Amino acid sequence: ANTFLEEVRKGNLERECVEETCSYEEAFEALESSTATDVFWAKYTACETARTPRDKLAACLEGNCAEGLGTNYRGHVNITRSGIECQLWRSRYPHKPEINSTTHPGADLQENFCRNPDSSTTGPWCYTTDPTVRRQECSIPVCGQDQVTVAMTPRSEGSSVNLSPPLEQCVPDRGQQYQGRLAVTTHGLPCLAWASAQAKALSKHQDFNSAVQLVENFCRNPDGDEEGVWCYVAGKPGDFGYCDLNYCEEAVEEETGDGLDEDSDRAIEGRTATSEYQTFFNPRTFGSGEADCGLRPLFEKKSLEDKTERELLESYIDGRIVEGSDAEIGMSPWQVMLFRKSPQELLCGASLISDRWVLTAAHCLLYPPWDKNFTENDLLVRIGKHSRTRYERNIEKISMLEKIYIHPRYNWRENLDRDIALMKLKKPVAFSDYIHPVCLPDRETAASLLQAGYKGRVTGWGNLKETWTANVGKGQPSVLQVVNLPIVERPVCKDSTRIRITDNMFCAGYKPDEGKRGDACEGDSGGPFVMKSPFNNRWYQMGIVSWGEGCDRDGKYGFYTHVFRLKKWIQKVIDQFGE
Ligand SMILES: [Ca+2]
Ligand SMILES: [Ca+2]
Ligand SMILES: [Ca+2]
Ligand SMILES: [Ca+2]
Ligand SMILES: [Ca+2]
Ligand SMILES: [Ca+2]
Repeated sequence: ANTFLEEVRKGNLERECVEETCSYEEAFEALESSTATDVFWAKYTACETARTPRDKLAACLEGNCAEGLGTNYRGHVNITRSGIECQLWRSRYPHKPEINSTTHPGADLQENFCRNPDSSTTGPWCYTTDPTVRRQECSIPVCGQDQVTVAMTPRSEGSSVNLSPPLEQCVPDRGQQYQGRLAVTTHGLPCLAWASAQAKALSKHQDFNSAVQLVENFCRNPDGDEEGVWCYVAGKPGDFGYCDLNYCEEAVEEETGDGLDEDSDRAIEGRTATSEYQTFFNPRTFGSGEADCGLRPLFEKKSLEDKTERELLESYIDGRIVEGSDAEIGMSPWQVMLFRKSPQELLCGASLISDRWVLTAAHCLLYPPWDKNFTENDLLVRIGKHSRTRYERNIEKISMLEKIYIHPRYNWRENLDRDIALMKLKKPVAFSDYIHPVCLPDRETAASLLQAGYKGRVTGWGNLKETWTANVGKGQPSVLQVVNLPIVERPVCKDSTRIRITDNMFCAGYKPDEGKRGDACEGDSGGPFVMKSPFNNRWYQMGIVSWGEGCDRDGKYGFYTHVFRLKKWIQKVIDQFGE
């Protein structure tokens, strides 16, 4: 920066910049690259506190340690003060970082490592993967000293030495014959006695099993609910509440049929046996569309076989991966795009499972980290869509709703299991050949299909990836996505990620390859996992799209919430409107 004979000498970084005090033009010859000078000035903005010695400045530039407030950090440390795993700053889950290159580009926010662009006083910090914890300072070693920013106190798992373990075996029959003194709901609200007026009135009018033990006030399961035991409470009529227990991790897989012998070879097509749909709900209370659910009028009723229907056969050579293409119009009559009231913003997806009931993920209504809190007049639904940019009045309908029921056991803290939410249509949609509810299978039907070798059909518009993650380069495609996802068995599913595979979830997706990231993070928030049944000639919904692990880290599968256990729960809502 002086000694004009040194102006005959082209400036260097390590020379004029660190040790001397290089100008921006000196720094410029001293780095050439524009991004190099960008990072250079970001550091020097954060590294005036470490200008000298050269070790201080170099350690502040590199960022593999903590200097000053540590916003210059660029190391590998992905562990907070309390030890909660760091959230990737590209993934908006759990806590959506509005802080990126748009707000404070200098901090140069990395893949998963801690970052302090918004100048938190706690030192370098990272969004905690825990939804109950937004940020947290990390154990970032101080530049020039054997000191980390925070003493390492990881969140150790619960100690089993201080907890009294229950030695009761996990209750079968879904708590039908439970005898314990638990007379309060899952979260502690006490259940009324069955001798009370409302509980007795509900037992008299309902088809509650007599063999199921009807105790004074304890929550029971006389209707054969698969979600667990339950009870009614006083207040608004029809209120239902579970009473959580030591329920086993139960899946439809572990039941051995008494009619399907050991002859599993050469899958046999149904011999002129069209299944009579034994209706499970009453048409007066559940509404229309029950009997003829899940049939495309222009495809199955018109005898038109779609291109990718034959691709559901697992007998394909190695089951070659199917890429979702420009779908035919109206192949998904029950999918609904849930937009925000104003402005028109594609927020979530939902399933029109009946003529007056809509199933959507509870995440579409409440998630504390993203600050979403919805009322009745804050959302609109659009049913029968093919392209979002056009309102094709020729097919779709624009609707509002009138009531929404939140699943009581919605626990967003740990794993978003039981991601359940029901909605009632304010304006019933006139029947059409392009709109049709999808059937909800029973346990036996789902078990048969999983044992029938039919691959599922996953529908989505690609909003899942952009909602969960913020990668740039692949905007929203202009056509609907429909893919044939084979069912993944439980072992590879559990081994794929550290998130517990809860009792209400199963697997789906392709098997990933080395270097070739699959399409497991395609779809919409709150979407259904649809499958085809050659045994019933109809389509079924089995899973709800939950938070996918394929969006955060490479090579992950799809994990989705069980829905075939909802039937006994479903009645619990419709009697709230059938009284
Ligand atoms: Ca110089
Ligand atoms: Ca000089
Ligand atoms: Ca000069
Ligand atoms: Ca120079
Ligand atoms: Ca020099
Ligand atoms: Ca030197």
